[PDB]
Amino acid sequence: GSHMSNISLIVGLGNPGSEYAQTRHNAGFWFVEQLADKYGITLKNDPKFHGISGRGNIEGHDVRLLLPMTYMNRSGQSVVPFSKFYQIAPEAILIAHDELDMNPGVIRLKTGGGHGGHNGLRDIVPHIGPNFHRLRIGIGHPGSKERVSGHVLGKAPSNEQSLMDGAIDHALSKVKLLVQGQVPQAMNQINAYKPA
Ligand SMILES: [Cl-]
Ligand SMILES: [Cl-]
Ligand SMILES: [Cl-]
Repeated sequence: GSHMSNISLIVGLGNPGSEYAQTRHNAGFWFVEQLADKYGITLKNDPKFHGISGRGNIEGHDVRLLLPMTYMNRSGQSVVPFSKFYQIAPEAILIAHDELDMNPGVIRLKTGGGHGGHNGLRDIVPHIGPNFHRLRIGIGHPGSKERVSGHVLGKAPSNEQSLMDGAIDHALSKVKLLVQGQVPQAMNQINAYKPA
């Protein structure tokens, strides 16, 4: 199983299909795919867990990566059985996701708390509880409740995409702290990021 708050499962939330790959609601996929490339973790088809998953070494630690292929609002139908089968406690899970309540170029590491209206997190918290870690990738304010769908399923303009990409790059540099269980120092170093 997992060991204490050494992160050993990193989930990226998003929707499958080329038509969703560049949308804001796939920010978690972007992070996890970049992380996988950084450390040479193969992301391969995982039909038993309704996902694409990988396993490999990050900085001396055995870590699994998971992209649910369920569609966003059914993400728990991948995350929950995956984490149960491998006996990964929530305290050893990091879930990367788009955050409507933060600006593009803002990124934060959070432990615990609610879904904040996120329809992927809403499918996960009921089953494993709230005590997993989150990489909240700011995607900006949607401007109204009605324009939320159009915002998260939007492809960001290049300025906003640059701001998100720089924040995600910063977070990739701090995963070494997370897999080593240095969650407080990672929180300090991630949350301090500024784009300019
Ligand atoms: Cl969705
Ligand atoms: Cl936060
Ligand atoms: Cl969160």
